[PDB]
Amino acid sequence: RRAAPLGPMPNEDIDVSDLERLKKYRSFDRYRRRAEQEARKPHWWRTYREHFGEESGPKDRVDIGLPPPKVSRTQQLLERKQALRELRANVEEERAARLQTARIPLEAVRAEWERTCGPYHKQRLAEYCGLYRDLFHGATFVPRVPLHVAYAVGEDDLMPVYHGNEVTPTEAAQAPEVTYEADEGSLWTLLLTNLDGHLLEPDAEYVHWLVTNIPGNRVTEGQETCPYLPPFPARGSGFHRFAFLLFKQDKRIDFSGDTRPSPCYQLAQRTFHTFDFYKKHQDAMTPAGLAFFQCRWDDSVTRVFHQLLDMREPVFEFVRPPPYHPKQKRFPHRQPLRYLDRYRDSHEPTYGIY
Amino acid sequence: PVENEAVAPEFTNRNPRNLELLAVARKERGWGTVWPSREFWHRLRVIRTQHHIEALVEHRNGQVVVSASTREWAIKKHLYSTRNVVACESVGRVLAERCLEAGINFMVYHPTPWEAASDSIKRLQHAMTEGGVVLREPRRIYE
Amino acid sequence: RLQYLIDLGRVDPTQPIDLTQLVNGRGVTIQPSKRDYGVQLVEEGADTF
Amino acid sequence: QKRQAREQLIEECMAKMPQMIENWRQQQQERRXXXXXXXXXXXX
Amino acid sequence: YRSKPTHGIGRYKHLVKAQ
Amino acid sequence: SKTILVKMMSQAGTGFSFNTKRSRLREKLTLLHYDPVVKKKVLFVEQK
Amino acid sequence: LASADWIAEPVRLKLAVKHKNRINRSGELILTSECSRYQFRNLADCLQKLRDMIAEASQPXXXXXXXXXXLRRSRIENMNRERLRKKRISSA
Amino acid sequence: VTYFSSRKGKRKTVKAVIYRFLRLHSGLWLRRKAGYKKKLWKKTAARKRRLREFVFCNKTQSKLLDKMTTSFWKRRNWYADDPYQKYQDRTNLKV
Amino acid sequence: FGIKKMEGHYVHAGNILATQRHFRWHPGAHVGLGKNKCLYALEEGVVRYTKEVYVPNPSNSEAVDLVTRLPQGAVLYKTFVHVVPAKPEGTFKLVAML
RNA sequence: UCGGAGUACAAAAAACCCUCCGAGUGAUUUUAAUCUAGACAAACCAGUCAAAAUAAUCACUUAUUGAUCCAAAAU
Ligand SMILES: [Mg+2]
Ligand SMILES: [Mg+2]
Ligand SMILES: [Mg+2]
Ligand SMILES: [Mg+2]
Ligand SMILES: [Mg+2]
Repeated sequence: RRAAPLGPMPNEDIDVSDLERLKKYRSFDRYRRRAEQEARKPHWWRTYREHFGEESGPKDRVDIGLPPPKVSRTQQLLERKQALRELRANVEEERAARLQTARIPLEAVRAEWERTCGPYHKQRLAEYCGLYRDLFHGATFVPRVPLHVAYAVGEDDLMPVYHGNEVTPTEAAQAPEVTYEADEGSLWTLLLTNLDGHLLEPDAEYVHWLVTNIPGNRVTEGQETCPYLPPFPARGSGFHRFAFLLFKQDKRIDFSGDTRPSPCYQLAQRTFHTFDFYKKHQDAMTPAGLAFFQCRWDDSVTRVFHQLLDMREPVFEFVRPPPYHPKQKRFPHRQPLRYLDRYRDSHEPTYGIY
Repeated sequence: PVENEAVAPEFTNRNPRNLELLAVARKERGWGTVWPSREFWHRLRVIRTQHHIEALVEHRNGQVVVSASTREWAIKKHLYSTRNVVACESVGRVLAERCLEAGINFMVYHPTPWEAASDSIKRLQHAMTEGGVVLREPRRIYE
Repeated sequence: RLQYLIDLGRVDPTQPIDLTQLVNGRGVTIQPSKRDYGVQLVEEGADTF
Repeated sequence: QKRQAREQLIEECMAKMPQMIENWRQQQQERRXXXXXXXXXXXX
Repeated sequence: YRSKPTHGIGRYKHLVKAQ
Repeated sequence: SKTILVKMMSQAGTGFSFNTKRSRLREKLTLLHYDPVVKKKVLFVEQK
Repeated sequence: LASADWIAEPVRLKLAVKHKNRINRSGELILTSECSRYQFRNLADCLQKLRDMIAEASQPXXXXXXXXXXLRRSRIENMNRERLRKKRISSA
Repeated sequence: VTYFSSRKGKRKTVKAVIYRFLRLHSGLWLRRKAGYKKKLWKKTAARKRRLREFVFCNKTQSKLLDKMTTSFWKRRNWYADDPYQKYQDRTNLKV
Repeated sequence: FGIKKMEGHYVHAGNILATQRHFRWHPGAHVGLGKNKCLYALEEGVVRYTKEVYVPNPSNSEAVDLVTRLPQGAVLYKTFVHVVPAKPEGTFKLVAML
């Protein structure tokens, strides 16, 4: 009983008649490539992708963006072309190349990456750690604006927040320094959200520090709704993730329901859903910049719960399911003696009536 | 007591990056008919075109995490002759700093026998070594 | 079992206790012919005692 | 006495580990090059 | 597997003739 | 040709391995093997 | 820990050092044993974890040897967050 | 089997059962795995493991064995030091 | 020889999926290979079968040379077995509140 | 007695004084370890895989082999 192929059958296209006249890949490599090409299309038969959770596959992106920066095509193409003509033309450069000594001014690279497709790397990095899942839930924004966060670790020291990097609450005890650039017609609201680590409510998060109505680059001038509360992970569960977000507001918004007490160390007082808070102010607030860090329990955190929240310190563990053993048999056949100790309740001789 | 004092027994850690850092997570053991070993959390994927060197960092979801490409105007404009050994080293350091920026210290590299011997890749590997990035992903915990 | 036997006053703690007494309370059974060299002690009621 | 005799057997024969292993490694390494130079002298 | 729409997926040797 | 059985002796103690040697003797018998008592890699020598 | 006289002050303060994880907000040092169904062996277990802690802390000769097998990740992530911590601008 | 002795009228036991088996009190019969002293060098380490084991006998074998065995080997036993005393009872068996 | 487990069968770690004389089914994701060319479960879960691309190890010559002579449009495919892991890796529990 | 193909066309199994091929071992070096989840197979006996835990290849590769007892050996 033969069936009929549904759509294309993979190799059918090439002619078996006259194999000698067909070109080959003599290279393991070429093959590898063409192979992975075929690994990336939607085949009509059960495939790895299908079962292994490509995570929803195609998604129609709900996009709340800062609309794309508008520049002209042919202009930049020409300018670039010329810059290259200049560069290559240089003989000093080619001498530097043949003899294999050259270096790249990594800082300038940081600047230009920051300038062109860097905001996209940001995007897919946030998408990597699931920022969109837990915050805006359906949606994708592009970090048009660079957001630079940091902590002074000493008089001379600064530990910055890149997206994704790991930071200690030793450095998270103090308010962060923030740099981004705009003129002042600007109205801003910047948010620090703790995506996971909420004790009672799996679907909810903690806002440590939240600012509102920030003119231009002015940091302290912004009216703070939520004063700064240091990151407080749990001893057991390692590596919470903390997010710095930037919204552009058009008209100054004032919300007293969002406003919190000034000391505010009580944990029920910070209970938060970026979803709902943004549903509120959506028409005014447009998502802009992104930088976030990974943080796990550290000693200083012990000071928090005792000193700050009048709380006991939760400690957690990691529990892997007890191993699977088959229904015990009355007569284990052909089994190692130690089979018996598999089903052992606990280890102790138990003399029932003796 | 305190109204905040409630915790609940079992904690939800929703962040995917977690376990892979804790090393407790699942790798993909397997294949071993085929190549390369798809066992890893993170992999170094270097694609050398006749024109441009593109070195990537991969997740087994097939999604590339952090990438350094020569077609990117940033490196393209700073130095000369895209195909050169100089350029492979370049893209290497770039991806290295970009790695610590991402924060990932660990990815595995599987060169090809004839590739592993070549220079461009030797000094690629040095760019990553001196970047502070480790190849050879740390082993699993209770694998 | 020992706590039991003192509790129901089979073997009384007052006078000394050796094997013989444990026997007479029918609390234990020894078959010497079967290579039984006596009674031995275990910890089962440790906290009970 | 049996215990101390065995343990002294172990001290004595552990002190002699590196010498024996390096001797036979150098020896077999001499035999491989002796057979490679005998085959390269017999093929010419 | 003969009865499937996919039978012959792995089939190759018509592709390289080394005889 | 033939198949010989030889008893290989450890350096340290009474630990023994037991294995076959070829009658033509292409590679004569000395090994680097596992000894149980001191938990070590040693040279096992060919014996009877 | 602070109210216990039967250990000297060097021993009393050095126990708050290594064991600071199990200590409580009220100053109490908590020791736990599980295994034996008879609580006597659990008493002995705990009193022995105690004797151990006081023995090791009352040894100034304790060097606290650190294994590189479980901590290689911690050292390497320490240094790799140290290259970025290394950026120097005076802040606040 | 001798179901009735000559002189005692009793039921005799086979000795060659006893020399090679062991009865727990649960009824599980325990045995060596055959050929474990046999041609070692010729065998893979894996096999060697599988042989050096002690193993259990299926119901058929057990019943059979019981028939060739009198009461006296079915009695309860407390040996000092007994390696196997740990094993004699059944735990958690739900049938 | 033959295929011991089927699509959609639930498995535990170590159960054998298939056994073969020549490679017919290759191990896919989460399926460990024995030296007798057996396929067994490395992780508890569901068994999935799938046809996928064949990209041989360069250490294997014959394989390599099979790749070498192929026409430039076409790719080799083989059948695989995998396990979709069911039980999560682990869980976080509250041990003590100090 | 053991193994490959057909007989047995697609999971398994399957006889014949059925059809055809083989085995009673070579060749090496890299001496291929302890300990244990879960399995295959199976009347029994034997046979096979094998994660975590501690420190063998090539010859179609599949076959290269015998249980108790009894003897000789030492650990
Ligand atoms: Mg009795
Ligand atoms: Mg012989
Ligand atoms: Mg057939
Ligand atoms: Mg079966
Ligand atoms: Mg292993």
